[PDB]
Amino acid sequence: PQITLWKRPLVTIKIGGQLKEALLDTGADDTVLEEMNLPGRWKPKMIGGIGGFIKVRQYDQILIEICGHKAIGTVLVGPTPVNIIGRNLMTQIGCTLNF
Amino acid sequence: PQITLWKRPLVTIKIGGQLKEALLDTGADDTVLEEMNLPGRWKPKMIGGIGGFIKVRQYDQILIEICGHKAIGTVLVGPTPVNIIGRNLMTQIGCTLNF
Ligand SMILES: CC(C)CN(C[C@@H](O)[C@H](Cc1ccccc1)NC(=O)O[C@H]1CO[C@H]2OCC[C@H]21)S(=O)(=O)c1ccc(N)cc1
Repeated sequence: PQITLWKRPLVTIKIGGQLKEALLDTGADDTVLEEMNLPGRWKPKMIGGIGGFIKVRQYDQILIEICGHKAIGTVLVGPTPVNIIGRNLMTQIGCTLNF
Repeated sequence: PQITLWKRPLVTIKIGGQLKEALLDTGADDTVLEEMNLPGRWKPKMIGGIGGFIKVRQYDQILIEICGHKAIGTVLVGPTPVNIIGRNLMTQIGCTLNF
């Protein structure tokens, strides 16, 4: 599909057996989701943006389905105010910017 | 152009007569540029990102060229970690997400 940017590009995702709404975010290197209880190993990470940094948990090789498109890769989890799909997974579903 | 997302979608912009590099950021409602001198009247504003809130100078109706495409809109100036082009200007240049 084609998503215009009049409004926030929020799409439905499926991860860890849950459906959520998340932002298709070309400005995010890596996906970061709001706090959730994922199983498995993780590593601490710090990610920075406007206002400074937050601490997150980095999970590797996590399956996410994004508007019916499957993807598997790094998913960070932490106190983000919004679920963010980053470039690391957007490349896997075929997402480009066009103008 | 069609821009893939295996690298950061950085583009050359022109604002106030000066060339800069900026990030096309579909997760940003607004355009936020690093500290710079800009002609025009401005108002003090606050904007929030992943790490908290920052003070910015809001310049209205600013001419800005993005990768050869002209826009006229709001530009926020402050201590952002990177020059980001938000949806307020990406809509003006006809930018969409496609997969
Ligand atoms: C500033 C960018 C280079 C990086 N950010 C992605 C960006 O899209 C965030 C994503 C975002 C979106 C909402 C809330 C927090 C973060 N947007 C943002 O800060 O936009 C602000 C300017 O316009 C306003 O609209 C939204 C917030 C304001 S980030 O959220 O900090 C980020 C950084 C690293 C990763 N791996 C993932 C996300």
